[PDB]
Amino acid sequence: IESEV
Amino acid sequence: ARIEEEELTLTILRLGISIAGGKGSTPYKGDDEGIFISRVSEEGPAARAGVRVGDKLLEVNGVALQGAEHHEAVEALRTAVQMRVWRE
Repeated sequence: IESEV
Repeated sequence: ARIEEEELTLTILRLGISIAGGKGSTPYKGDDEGIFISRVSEEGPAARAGVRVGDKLLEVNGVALQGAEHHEAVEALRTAVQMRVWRE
């Protein structure tokens, strides 16, 4: 899961 | 003559990164459920501050993310942010 930050 | 692994105290100043992993989600590396830096925009603040893809998020702004859930790692990172990471 690549979450944007 | 080489570096096998190291820990850094990199302080970014706005993030241009994409954290992955976290306990309870398919791990970024083969057997490490820890929070990882998966994508780093070349231009963004994290890039300039020394953050690289593959670094292991250990602590963010004094909060420890060593073995923490995904939203814990995101909540810690969503003006100025200092992160401490492990490399190779």
